[PDB]
Amino acid sequence: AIFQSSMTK
Amino acid sequence: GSHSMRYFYTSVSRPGRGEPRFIAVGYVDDTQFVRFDSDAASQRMEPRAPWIEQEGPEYWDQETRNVKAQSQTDRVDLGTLRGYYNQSEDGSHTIQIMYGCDVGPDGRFLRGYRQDAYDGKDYIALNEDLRSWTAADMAAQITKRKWEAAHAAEQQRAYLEGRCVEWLRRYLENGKETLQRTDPPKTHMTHHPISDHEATLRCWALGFYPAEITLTWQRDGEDQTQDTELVETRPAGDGTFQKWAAVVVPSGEEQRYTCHVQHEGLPKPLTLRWE
Amino acid sequence: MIQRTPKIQVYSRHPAENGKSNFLNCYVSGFHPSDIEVDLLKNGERIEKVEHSDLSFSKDWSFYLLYYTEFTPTEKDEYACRVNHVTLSQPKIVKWDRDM
Repeated sequence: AIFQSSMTK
Repeated sequence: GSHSMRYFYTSVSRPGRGEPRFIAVGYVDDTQFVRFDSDAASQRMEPRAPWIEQEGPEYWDQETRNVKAQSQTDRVDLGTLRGYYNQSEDGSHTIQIMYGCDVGPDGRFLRGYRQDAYDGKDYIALNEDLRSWTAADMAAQITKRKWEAAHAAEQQRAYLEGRCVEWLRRYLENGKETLQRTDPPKTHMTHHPISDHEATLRCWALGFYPAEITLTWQRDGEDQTQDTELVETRPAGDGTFQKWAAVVVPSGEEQRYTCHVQHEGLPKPLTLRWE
Repeated sequence: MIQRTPKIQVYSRHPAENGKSNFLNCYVSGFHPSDIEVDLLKNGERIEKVEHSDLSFSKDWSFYLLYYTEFTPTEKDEYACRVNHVTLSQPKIVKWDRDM
């Protein structure tokens, strides 16, 4: 399903 | 043939109007199957298609958990970019994120991508190779240097080529009756006098799936791409799609103009013409 | 601060047929920012119960939305879509031309 490791910008 | 799973995230700051709105939607090719709405009451990833409902509670706990975390990150990101661009806390800005994977007939990883945008403009995208990023400007460059040092591309990759396709194959199988079918377009034609001297021919195409389709008009075997009206492909709303192409012709030539339908859902192209 | 006007299309799900229940559609797309007011109209007036699809966007980043409500055509009734966007000097009114 969805990605679980998006990092802050 | 080819298949894809795409997720779309939209966050919009709302100064004074409370915290930012976060909306998420999952698509398997032309079919939406899930969504999340920071404003709704559920506060759970919600199903948007029959075939996906069969996933059990732990699937939904996982998606809600991972989506909440994703919206928290985009919320801080929203205030971070405001700074990178020296904007005031007065306006509302937006962050859009889209990523997904493509597989071919054998369900083997084909292509993978991820791109982020700020206020409708490109911000940072993952390169075709899934190893480096492409920043749109100096603000995006700050994010890039950081993501390269934190090895962000590697985590994105392991997912695009791994779980992304794993889940796409499971989705393409659990919802075959919806996802793998190909609804051909039910054609038909209409004529509308414009004048005793001219008239309009509109080539229709309703209830087709996937959305991919091409309607083209021809002058005795010659295509005319510059005197023909054509609207954007649209959703009928029941899961299928529709589209029409028009042309304006003299009072005496409605047998010199042929419209051709082309959709993977039909063995042979159609060649409609008035009568 | 990129501002893009929406394309509006008003149409029915199924081929129009008097007495035969159907769905009225308003398909707005290509606009930005996300904000957007959309109403479906029944003889100048506004149809109360109108649902809409979930906010999504195309690859050029523009948003698109679908509004829809149940309705049964009648030779007499006039239906139309009313869209308002910061990109509009005023509300844009597209009337449903069934035949088309």
